[PDB]
Amino acid sequence: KVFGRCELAAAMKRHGLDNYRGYSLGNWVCAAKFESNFNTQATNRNTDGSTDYGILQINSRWWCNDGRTPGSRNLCNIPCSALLSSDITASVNCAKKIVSDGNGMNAWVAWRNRCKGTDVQAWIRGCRL
Ligand code: NA
Repeated sequence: KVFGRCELAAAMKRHGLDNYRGYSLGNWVCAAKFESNFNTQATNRNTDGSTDYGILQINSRWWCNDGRTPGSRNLCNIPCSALLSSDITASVNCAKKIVSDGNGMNAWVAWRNRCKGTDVQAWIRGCRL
């Protein structure tokens, strides 16, 4: 599924991401835009042979099982394919564990490089939330 900007902002808000670990909703929408262009089916291979899955490009190195990332963990206890669903529940629940891990949203290099410090409120501008 390719979410609309406000559609994804509403779904993240309903799933309790708004101000989760102190990150305002625009931070999450901005991260999703640059990680996946709001496409749940986005996948990208990392240099290390891990893969990133879904709207928030969650990595098989630590967070999900894809059966092809040697010596990896599955800390969200899900198959990585669950992260490609039209229903963002699994992505959001796993994102909450990642952002609680100690480095906040710096875990998402595209958030650090492209969202951090920017006017992230612009990402929820005009949305009926
Ligand atoms: Na894994």
